[PDB]
Amino acid sequence: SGLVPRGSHMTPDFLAIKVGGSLFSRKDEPGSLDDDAVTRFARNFARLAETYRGRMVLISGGGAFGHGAIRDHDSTHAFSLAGLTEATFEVKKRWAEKLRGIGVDAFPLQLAAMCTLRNGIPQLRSEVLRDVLDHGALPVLAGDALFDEHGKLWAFSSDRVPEVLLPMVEGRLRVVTLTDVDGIVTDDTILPEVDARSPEQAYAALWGSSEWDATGAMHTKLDALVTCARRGAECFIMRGDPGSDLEFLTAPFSSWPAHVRSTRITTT
Amino acid sequence: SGLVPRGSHMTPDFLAIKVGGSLFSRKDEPGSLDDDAVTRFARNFARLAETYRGRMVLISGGGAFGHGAIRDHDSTHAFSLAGLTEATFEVKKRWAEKLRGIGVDAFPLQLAAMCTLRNGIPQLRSEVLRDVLDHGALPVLAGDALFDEHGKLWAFSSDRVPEVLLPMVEGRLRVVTLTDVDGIVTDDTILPEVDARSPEQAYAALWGSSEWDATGAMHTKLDALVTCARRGAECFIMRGDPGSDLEFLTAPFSSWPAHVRSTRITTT
Ligand SMILES: Nc1ncnc2c1ncn2[C@@H]1O[C@H](COP(=O)(O)OP(=O)(O)NP(=O)(O)O)[C@@H](O)[C@H]1O
Ligand SMILES: Nc1ncnc2c1ncn2[C@@H]1O[C@H](COP(=O)(O)OP(=O)(O)NP(=O)(O)O)[C@@H](O)[C@H]1O
Ligand SMILES: C[C@@H]1O[C@@H]1P(=O)(O)O
Ligand SMILES: C[C@@H]1O[C@@H]1P(=O)(O)O
Ligand SMILES: [Mg+2]
Ligand SMILES: [Mg+2]
Repeated sequence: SGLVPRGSHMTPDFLAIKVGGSLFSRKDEPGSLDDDAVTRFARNFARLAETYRGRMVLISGGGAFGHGAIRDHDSTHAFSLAGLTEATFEVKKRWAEKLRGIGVDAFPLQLAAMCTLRNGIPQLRSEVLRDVLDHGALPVLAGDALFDEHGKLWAFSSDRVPEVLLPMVEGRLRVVTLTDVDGIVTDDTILPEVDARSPEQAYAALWGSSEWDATGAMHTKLDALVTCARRGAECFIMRGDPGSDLEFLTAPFSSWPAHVRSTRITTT
Repeated sequence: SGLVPRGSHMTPDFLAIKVGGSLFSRKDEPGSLDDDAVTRFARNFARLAETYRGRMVLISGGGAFGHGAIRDHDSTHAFSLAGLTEATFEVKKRWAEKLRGIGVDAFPLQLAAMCTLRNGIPQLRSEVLRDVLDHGALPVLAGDALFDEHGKLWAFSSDRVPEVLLPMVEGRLRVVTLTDVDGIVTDDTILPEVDARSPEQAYAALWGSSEWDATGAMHTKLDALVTCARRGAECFIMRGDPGSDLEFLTAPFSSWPAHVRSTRITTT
């Protein structure tokens, strides 16, 4: 409804943290979950969750489950994808279950029950997300199989979940996507800043996976964050490490500790 | 929006079928699921689902999972109940997974992501249910842990899920609750008909469980169906049997086969 001050000096009002599947699950290993990694990440997320109570969502990568359930679905019945919803709910559960164990009010929410696709733009269609946050709880979210306006299912990566927050979050949204690289690498060298109004050089730098990636690797990652940033968010691609202290993610970007490697995406 | 003809001669426009946990899961046995029973029920539900495409929901009892996750939760943190949502999602998955296997477009939906409690009346708060049905799909639903307006979680039985349909379904709603008795037994003898405007004798007949029931056994069953029936639904309590042919549930109650035992609840 109003003028929002934004800048490297300002403190974010909302944290959307997305953790890559690959950081806790081996894609090509059915059912796999590094519990040690989950435990230790969960412990760092929980400290953030207490600071940002009702002002945070944790978004989980699909790992073996999500990439698995897309791999296997028959392409000739769009509806076989429905397995993906059951698959990514499994990962939300693991996080919530773990986070509650160390005192976080973590509640898993099924995105497919809350959000549809309407001309390719994901539409929040449930008031429950806003309510859970208002209650001071921590929504644990993930990618999903989403219905479009014609009833066809589409695989929707956890990377794009933050886009769903855009029309909902008042004030400063920060999106941090924890990944298995330090940021977008160009040339042996990571790009520190990307202007979301002209991300040309960032898109120019991406390479193709070894064919193993159902949700578009870095390209979908950049699409999502470029989309959020054009809508005001401060967005980051950085390496997730299960033991890494993340308290600085509550801090103005100006006052971030030394030698943190990231790619930041903003609409100057 | 208009005048709806209703009667024992008329054909229902919408089927809400609720199957008791006890019919496929042993409450006091953690994780248990009678696969044979699920397979065979699923097969009978699927024939209904094809007839009532986009005009049906399957509602699953919680069984070992749901009754288990309530049993175990610490009562002093209301938020421990969050386990119940992960628990009843497990059962929805099993049904959907099975139903899709024999060609049904079955999609599990998390009620807690769609519905809150507001002065004790469950409120549908997501447009997704209506949309999934409009797409011709079969929502697989269940009880859940639901947030109230103050942020406290409450255990919400599958038995009350039909109440959520009431403001949504145009025309004639039929609710069939498949259970482990033939109907409400009074006196050695089952009550054939209950007027939802004065259910006194029906409520008078209920006995207390052996203390083993977290969601109120027959009392919650009657509450839910009395609530639906006061709002126009035709409602039934009858014995679920996994091999029982259920094609007659699409038929006017007048033209139901011989010797079917049920208790019918209507607002004359
Ligand atoms: N210019 C680039 N800089 C960095 N990484 C890149 C670049 N281009 C492509 N990539 C690939 O993008 C990957 C990051 O996306 P991705 O593999 O999807 O990570 P994730 O989503 O965090 N985990 P998962 O989804 O389970 O694979 C890297 O591992 C690189 O292979
Ligand atoms: N007057 C009555 N007539 C029939 N059953 C009754 C009556 N009063 C109490 N009951 C109990 O109500 C039970 C039915 O509810 P319930 O045990 O909750 O069935 P369910 O919901 O279908 N399966 P589950 O929820 O897993 O136990 C019966 O098994 C009876 O013990
Ligand atoms: C939705 C499928 O799991 C993948 P992602 O969300 O990890 O991209
Ligand atoms: C919600 C808890 O599982 C029970 P019910 O839904 O089977 O009553
Ligand atoms: Mg990825
Ligand atoms: Mg019961």
